[PDB]
Amino acid sequence: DVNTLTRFVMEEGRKARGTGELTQLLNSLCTAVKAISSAVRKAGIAHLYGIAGSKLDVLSNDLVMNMLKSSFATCVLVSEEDKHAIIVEPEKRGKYVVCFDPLDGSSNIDCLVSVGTIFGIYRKKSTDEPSEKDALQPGRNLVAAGYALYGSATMLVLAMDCGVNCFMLDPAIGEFILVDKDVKIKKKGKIYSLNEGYAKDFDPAVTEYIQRKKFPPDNSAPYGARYVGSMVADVHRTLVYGGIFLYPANKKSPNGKLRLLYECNPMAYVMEKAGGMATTGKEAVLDVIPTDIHQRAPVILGSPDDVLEFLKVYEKHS
Amino acid sequence: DVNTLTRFVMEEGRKARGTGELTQLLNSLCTAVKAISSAVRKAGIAHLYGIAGSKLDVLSNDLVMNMLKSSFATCVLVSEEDKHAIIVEPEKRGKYVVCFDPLDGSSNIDCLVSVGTIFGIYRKKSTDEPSEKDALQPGRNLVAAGYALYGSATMLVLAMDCGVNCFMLDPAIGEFILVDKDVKIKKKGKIYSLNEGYAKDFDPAVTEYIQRKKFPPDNSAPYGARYVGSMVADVHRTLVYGGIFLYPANKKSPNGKLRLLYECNPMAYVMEKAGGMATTGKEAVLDVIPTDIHQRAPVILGSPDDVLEFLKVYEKHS
Amino acid sequence: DVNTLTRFVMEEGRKARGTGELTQLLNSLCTAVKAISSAVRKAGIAHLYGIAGSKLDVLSNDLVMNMLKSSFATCVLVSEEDKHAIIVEPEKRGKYVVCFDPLDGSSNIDCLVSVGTIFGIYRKKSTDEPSEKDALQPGRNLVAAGYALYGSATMLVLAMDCGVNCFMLDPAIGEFILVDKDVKIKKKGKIYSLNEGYAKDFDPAVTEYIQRKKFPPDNSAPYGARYVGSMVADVHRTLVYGGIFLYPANKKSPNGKLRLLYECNPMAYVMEKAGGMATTGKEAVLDVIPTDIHQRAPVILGSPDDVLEFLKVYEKHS
Amino acid sequence: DVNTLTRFVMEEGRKARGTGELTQLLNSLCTAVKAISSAVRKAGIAHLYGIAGSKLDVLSNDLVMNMLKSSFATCVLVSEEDKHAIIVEPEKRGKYVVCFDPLDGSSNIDCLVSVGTIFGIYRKKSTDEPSEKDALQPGRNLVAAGYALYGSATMLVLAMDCGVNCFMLDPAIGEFILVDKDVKIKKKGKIYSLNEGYAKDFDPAVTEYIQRKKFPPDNSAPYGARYVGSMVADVHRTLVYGGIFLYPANKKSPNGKLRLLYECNPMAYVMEKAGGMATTGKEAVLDVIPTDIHQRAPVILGSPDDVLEFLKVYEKHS
Ligand SMILES: COc1cc(-c2cccc(N)c2)c2oc(NS(=O)(=O)c3cc(Cl)ccc3Cl)nc2c1
Ligand SMILES: COc1cc(-c2cccc(N)c2)c2oc(NS(=O)(=O)c3cc(Cl)ccc3Cl)nc2c1
Ligand SMILES: COc1cc(-c2cccc(N)c2)c2oc(NS(=O)(=O)c3cc(Cl)ccc3Cl)nc2c1
Ligand SMILES: COc1cc(-c2cccc(N)c2)c2oc(NS(=O)(=O)c3cc(Cl)ccc3Cl)nc2c1
Repeated sequence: DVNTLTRFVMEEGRKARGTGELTQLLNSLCTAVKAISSAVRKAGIAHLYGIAGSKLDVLSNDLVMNMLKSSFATCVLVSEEDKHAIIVEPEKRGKYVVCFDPLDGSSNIDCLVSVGTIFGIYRKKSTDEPSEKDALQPGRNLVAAGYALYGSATMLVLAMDCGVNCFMLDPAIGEFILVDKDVKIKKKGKIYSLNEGYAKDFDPAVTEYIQRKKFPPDNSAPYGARYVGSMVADVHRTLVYGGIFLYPANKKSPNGKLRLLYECNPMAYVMEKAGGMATTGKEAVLDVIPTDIHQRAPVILGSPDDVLEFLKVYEKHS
Repeated sequence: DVNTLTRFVMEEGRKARGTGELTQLLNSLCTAVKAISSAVRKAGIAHLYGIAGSKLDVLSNDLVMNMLKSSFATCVLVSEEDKHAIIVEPEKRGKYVVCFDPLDGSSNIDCLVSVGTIFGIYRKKSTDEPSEKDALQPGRNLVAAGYALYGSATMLVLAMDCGVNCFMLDPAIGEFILVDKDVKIKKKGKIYSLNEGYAKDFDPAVTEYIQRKKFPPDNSAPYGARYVGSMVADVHRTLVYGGIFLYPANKKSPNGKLRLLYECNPMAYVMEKAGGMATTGKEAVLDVIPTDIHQRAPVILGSPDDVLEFLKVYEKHS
Repeated sequence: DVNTLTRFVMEEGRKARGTGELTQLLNSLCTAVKAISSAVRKAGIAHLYGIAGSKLDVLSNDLVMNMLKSSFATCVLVSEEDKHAIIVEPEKRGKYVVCFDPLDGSSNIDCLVSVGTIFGIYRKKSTDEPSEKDALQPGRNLVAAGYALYGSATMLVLAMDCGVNCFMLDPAIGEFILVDKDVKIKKKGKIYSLNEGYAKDFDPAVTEYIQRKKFPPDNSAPYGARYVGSMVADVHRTLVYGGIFLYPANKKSPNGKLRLLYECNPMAYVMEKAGGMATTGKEAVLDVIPTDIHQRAPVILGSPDDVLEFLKVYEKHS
Repeated sequence: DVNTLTRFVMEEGRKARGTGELTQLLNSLCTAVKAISSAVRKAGIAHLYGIAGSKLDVLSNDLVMNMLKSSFATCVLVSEEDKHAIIVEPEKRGKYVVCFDPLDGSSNIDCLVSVGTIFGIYRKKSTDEPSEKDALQPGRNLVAAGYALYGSATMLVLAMDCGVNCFMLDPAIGEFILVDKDVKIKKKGKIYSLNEGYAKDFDPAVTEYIQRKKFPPDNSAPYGARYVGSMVADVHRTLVYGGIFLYPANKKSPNGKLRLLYECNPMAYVMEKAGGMATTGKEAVLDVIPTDIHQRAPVILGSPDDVLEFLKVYEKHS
């Protein structure tokens, strides 16, 4: 028997007997993304091109942002869209907190390459007035999360304590359908993805995890150099065919490029529920403690071996 | 002053004062697409998942077929699905042979990695009954070509005499609007793409060109990798932003991969009309003669320069 | 601000500190309706004309149905499309009997006429192995009922205890947005409606009331005879402007021709919760104690003024 | 086989051997009707009511227009929504003049009732610079015409030389599927149609015809009454179910109510062409000589036999 995303959140919701906030949250959440696909595949582009007579990295926010402030179950909402933090209003408050990237893969969409909404639904901790500090928290506290990847199709994977369930998106009616009941990532990939363009800047470490795949020892067989561009786009695929996403340190900074607050943590939290790791290099992406709500971070994620085989190397040159 | 594909391939019709067999290929084909275009976002997935009780790599094949078997401007069509020649019916005879790669990078859709639809439009020469041969012509005689990119959005590219333009699929009115006029790529891009996993079967003419990007000879910023995996998607970015795609020989068979008539042939064309070159290495693509509708070949195309730098590094090992 | 149907259901649900069976309930209906429209508007229509290579009274039903067993809150269901009462299975069963017309207009849909779906939500009172007996209930024992409409656009009105509320269906994302709050109704209207030709069997009041409008005794602006014939559309109209709707008695049966449990029971519970009136002519509809689930009844309704106006005459002929 | 509105006319175009404005004309229109289609089902109603962070007539009029002129097929454009007439710029000219009622059902599109579009097409008559004088022409003079009704579906009924052919919208891909290959109306109909409140301002004739059916002169089945008000919503329903359409003079005045050029003559051409009858009860609708745009008229239409009855009874009260 079937199950719409907007419903299993009702069931589990009952199943736990809380406030209801989280519910509206998800359903708020959900509808926010259905409203971004519409703009994602260029909605009525017809009008803005002259089919009657007489800007995307924005709607995607101007929507979610609103969907939650207005959701009524929020206090402090972060985002790779505002240098400073947004604080819900006295009337529109709720005991939850949200971090997120409204649309990763952004500018790389001119070439219609796949993008998607990423997010972290952490929980507030004190009676102190909510504030940007509320977000400042370690991945693990995460009370739920997941992301929406609008690519070939419009899949939105959800990631709660009860695991992770794949809810495809029949766009013909306007509702998600559960398609991949409670997941878990394969054991060993046979694909490794990391932009290999800045190899010069790659420490020796990385160097060989790429040179022990291309010219593996056990005279096995060479993984793939696949890597699209957007994280949302790769990560996922990696949790399907299995594999490994590498995005480490170099010239720029030791903390690499990628953001911790919203682009990392979330995912790190999905690999870990599907049974995958997520070491930062010296520890776990989900354990690290936040300084600035835009803090940067390095991340390696993928199957158990494609990171234990990894971590193994990384130390050798340490 | 707004315009839709139909109208486009409508207008050019007049200037030419013809017979109506091109404008009805193009049209009748634009339709089969919007369909695959809705069959990919998992149109009505619900219905087949429980909602009321009780395939692409295929559902798509048809759509072009039947839509072409009934255009009447077709004589004999070939596909990445039906082996020998689909020899059109006496009643639906046309003066053009279509060579199409229905759904590209399809088998990698479970992952929602964008995908496209490739297609080359030629014309019969002989007088003799229509068979595989009538479609054994080289992409230099092509009179029409392009493809559709089923990604974050949907864009199709229509190449022919005059030039190249892209149309956007406003999913709210099933129509394709030309978004850019007579587009051309850049001279020397900053991107390279190819499965860098078979680096260990690679042939030198290429093992230099690679070390020739990550570690350029004049301390100038290194380019950037990226290789979505499903061609159509990859090639496209290579267009919009410019750069170089490569899918060379190795040890699979210097036949390499990518299909001639309906994968390489058309892609070279477009490229070649937007100011680029698409070479096999030992000669430009749109020359290489066709023996069997299923002949492969290795192709490197895009921003002319890279293609050139490349074409160069080649000989240094010949 | 901004509201949907699915989150308004949630906000009431919250404020009511309920059990969680209703909110889930109405969420399983909403869904089925949403999946219906796509069919009414001939979704996979051309696919039928083999564009790729190749009965609604039911499907709808089948939907509201199934999705309704699956809402985990039902024990007995009844429709204009299922002879005997349909008893839910042990597991799934839930404290809410529901009745409904899977789609009123079905027949003359060949004119592509405005149609819909009705639904009477009764809470089971007695206590035994769920059987129609409970389905055997009058309109006033209800806690929810109403409808959704198929016409120019898609609207799903929902009236309970709190009030009427209309939710439009955005074809871009698939969700119902609140279009007009606590929908009330004109004390009077200038629009009466009914099957004008059956004046052959018009019991005095009727034929009279008729000529009480066509030619008003007080020289008033003669009413409009807008008869659509297909409940939904008809009814709904009245709510937006006002007037009077009737499907009277005669040689047909001293009891209309519209079943009572799911075609007058709900609709009544709406005309009433909006500020209007409903009647059988002798008595008030909702106050009828239903015998055979498929019993009928004459139904008069619309703005008060007009009803009681008629009603009066009903006595001048008693 | 299959058929799309576009490929129904592109086929017709070939044989025809004409210019191509017509094809471009219709096509451009076809698209114009799709453009509105979405709009009708309140395509973005989610954005206008808040979901982001913050009247239909003119839009539907704006449309058709900016594309008709932009179809390089027009010249003199008449419309129910522009005082006089609009004269295509000198540069975007054509030969065919077009009369269309952008959207009918506008002062009744609150209750959401079925509203559609009707249109006629005359080929320029004067070598004189495009003015209304030009558009002034008899309905017979019509080169083409037809309509599309936004009902349970967005169907299209196109009237041409051939006959009349229908098209139902598949809002998933976006096309007009040929559904009922060329139609004709019944010989006998059993459903009369009209606003019977204007019963006080009816002339004895029109009056008595309602009488012979309200109560047969030969007690065989007593005709059924229907009437949505909306011009298209009915004539159509008439064409599928046999019946008769009346809207003669009354209190307004002995001339009519419905505009000739676009709310009659087209529907007139349609009725006849398919295979029925048309009259003003003063002479064949179309044949009427124009004396100005908004020129109303008395209109009886539908099935021969019934359009025919009315007549013997019309030359009676005379
Ligand atoms: C009908 O849908 C309902 C009913 C109840 C609920 C709770 C207590 C008593 C009663 N009668 C109902 C819910 O509680 C919650 N709590 S929640 O924080 O939103 C939540 C949502 C989910 Cl995805 C998973 C766990 C939790 Cl913790 N959701 C509900 C949804
Ligand atoms: C397939 O697309 C085509 C091909 C030809 C066309 C005309 C002459 C010779 C050849 N080879 C083709 C057309 O001519 C026309 N002429 S037209 O004025 O628009 C037209 C449209 C229609 Cl609805 C019916 C009759 C006529 Cl008259 N449309 C064409 C569309
Ligand atoms: C509806 O608009 C028209 C009118 C005519 C057409 C042709 C001959 C005479 C006249 N009077 C009209 C067309 O011919 C064609 N020929 S065609 O083979 O489809 C074609 C399409 C295109 Cl992209 C470019 C060149 C050619 Cl060759 N299309 C037409 C469209
Ligand atoms: C959105 O998630 C929630 C939370 C709670 C709920 C109820 C009590 C305590 C707490 N903490 C939560 C709900 O109660 C209900 N009750 S209900 O039966 O579904 C309901 C729905 C509606 Cl339209 C109107 C009245 C009622 Cl009676 N729905 C809930 C949904």
